[PDB]
Amino acid sequence: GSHMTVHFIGAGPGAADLITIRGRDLIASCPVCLYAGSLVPEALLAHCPPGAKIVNTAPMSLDAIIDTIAEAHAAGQDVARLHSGDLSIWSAMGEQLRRLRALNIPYDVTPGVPSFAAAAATLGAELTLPGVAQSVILTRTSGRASAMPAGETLENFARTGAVLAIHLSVHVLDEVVQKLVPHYGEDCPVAIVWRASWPDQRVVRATLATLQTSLGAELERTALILVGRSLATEDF
Amino acid sequence: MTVHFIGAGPGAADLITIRGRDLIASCPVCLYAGSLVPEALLAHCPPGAKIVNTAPMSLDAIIDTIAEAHAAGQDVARLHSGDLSIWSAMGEQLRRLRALNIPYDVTPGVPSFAAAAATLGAELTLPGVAQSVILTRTSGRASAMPAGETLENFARTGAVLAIHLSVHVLDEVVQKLVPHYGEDCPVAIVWRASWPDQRVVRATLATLQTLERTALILVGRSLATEDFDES
Ligand SMILES: Nc1ncnc2c1ncn2[C@@H]1O[C@H](CSCC[C@H](N)C(=O)O)[C@@H](O)[C@H]1O
Ligand SMILES: Nc1ncnc2c1ncn2[C@@H]1O[C@H](CSCC[C@H](N)C(=O)O)[C@@H](O)[C@H]1O
Repeated sequence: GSHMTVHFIGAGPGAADLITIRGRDLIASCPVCLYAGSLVPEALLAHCPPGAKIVNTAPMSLDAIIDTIAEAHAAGQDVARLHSGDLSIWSAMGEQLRRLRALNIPYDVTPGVPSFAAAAATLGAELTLPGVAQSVILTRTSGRASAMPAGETLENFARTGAVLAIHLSVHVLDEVVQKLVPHYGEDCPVAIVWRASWPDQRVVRATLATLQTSLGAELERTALILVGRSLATEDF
Repeated sequence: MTVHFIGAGPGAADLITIRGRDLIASCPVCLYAGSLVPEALLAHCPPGAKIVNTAPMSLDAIIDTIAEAHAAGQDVARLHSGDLSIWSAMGEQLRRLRALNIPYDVTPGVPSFAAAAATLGAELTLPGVAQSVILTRTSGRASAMPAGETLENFARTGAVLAIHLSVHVLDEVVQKLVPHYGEDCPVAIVWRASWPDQRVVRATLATLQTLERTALILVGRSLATEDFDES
C-alpha cells in the first residue's frame, strides 16, 4: 500500500470543470479536504467522498493549517489541499511545503490551469505572436501589498517589450498605465479580465491611454491585466 | 457548429481539464497537433469519430479540413499541447476561421511550466526572493526574437525564467545567465513532464553538465531555498 500523502491541487480559474481529471480524482479519494476559500468553486467539494472532513482554510493561520494537516498525518488520512488556479505562482504553497518537510509529512503536487491562461482563453487569444511577442511576463505590482525584489519593476519588464500578465494589481490600475505608457505607447492594446471562467466573468479591451482607470477601484479584485501589441493585431 | 480549441495539457491523459475531456467526447471530428498530444486522449473521441493528426499538414490543409466540418455541421475538437496562450500557433488558425465566419471557442489547459514546477514540488514565487516568472525562449536558429526580448534583458530583472524551445542550446543559455544569476544559481531541467519517460535534472548554472527536445529550463534561487517570508 501507499502511505498518507498531502496532495496539493491546482483547482483552476474558477469553473468546476477547469480542474484536471487527476485533480478531481484525488479530491474523490481523500478523506480530508482543505480548500483555500471561496475562490475554490464549491461544486468541486461535491466530489469529496462521503463522510469527508471538509475544511475552509481562509479563516485559518498557517499554524492552524499545518496542525490540521499534521492531525491527518497522525491519523493516516490523505489530504486534498486545494488552491485557486495553479500552484506555481502566488499560491502560498511554498511556505506550507517548508513546514511539511520539517515534520516529515509527504506531499505531491498536481498542476492546474493558471489564471493568465483562463484570461487568454476568455479573450480567444494566443499571447505569443511571431514578429511581435515571443515572451510572457507573469508579474505583479507592489500595490501596497508586497515588496518586489529590486529588479522586478514594471519599468524593467516594460523595457523588454514582452506581453505582461499583471496579477494582484487591479486596484492600482491608474499607476500601472502611468508606468507603462512611456514604454509601450499610448495606443498599446490592453485587456482586463475579471473573474475569468466564473458566471461572473467580465472583459474590457482598450489601449493604455483609453482604458477606464476607475474600473479598478470597483469591488472585484480577481482580475488579470494583459498588456502588449499581440493582444490586438493581425499583423503577424 | 463550433471549433473547440483545447489545451491538452503537458502529456498525461489525466492532466486535461474535465471540460476538455467532455468536449473531446462530444466532437465528431478531432484534430490533434501531433504525438505531443497523448494518444489516450483520442480514446475519448466518440465512436466513428474522424481523428486527424495535423503535424503532417499545412495551415491551408488544416483550415480546409475545418471548413469541411463546418459545411457538415460537425463540431471540432482541436487539441494542442499544454495551454493555447503560448507557442501553440492557435492564433494563425483563429485569424483564418474569423475570415470564414467559422465559430470557435477556447478551453484553457495546464501549461508545461506549471507541470514542470509541480514535478519539482515547487512554488516559483517566494516572498522576498522572486515575485515574477518570465515565460520565454531563445532565438536558437528557429526564430527571430523581438529586440527587447533577450536573455540579458530578462536576467537583469532577476525573475524566475522558464525557458522553452531552447534545450538544444543549453550551453549558450548557461553562459548568458551566469554573469547575472551567479555560478551557484539553482537551475532545473524537466524533460517530458508528466510523460512516462519524464526526466528531471537539478543543478546550478556552473555544475549543470551540457537527445529529447521536449524540455523546460527553470532558473532561479526560489527553486532551492527556504529563506523566504510568509504571505
Ligand atoms: N478567475 C480569475 N480571473 C482573472 N484573474 C484571476 C482569476 N483568478 C486569479 N486571478 C489573478 O490571480 C491573482 C491572485 S494570485 C493567485 C494566482 C493563481 N495561483 C494562478 O495560478 O493564477 C488575482 O489578483 C488575479 O490577478
Ligand atoms: N511535457 C513537457 N515537459 C517539458 N517541457 C515541455 C512539455 N511540453 C512542452 N514543453 C515545452 O514547451 C515547448 C513547446 S512550445 C508549446 C508550449 C505549450 N503551449 C505550453 O503551454 O507549455 C518545448 O520546447 C518545451 O520547452
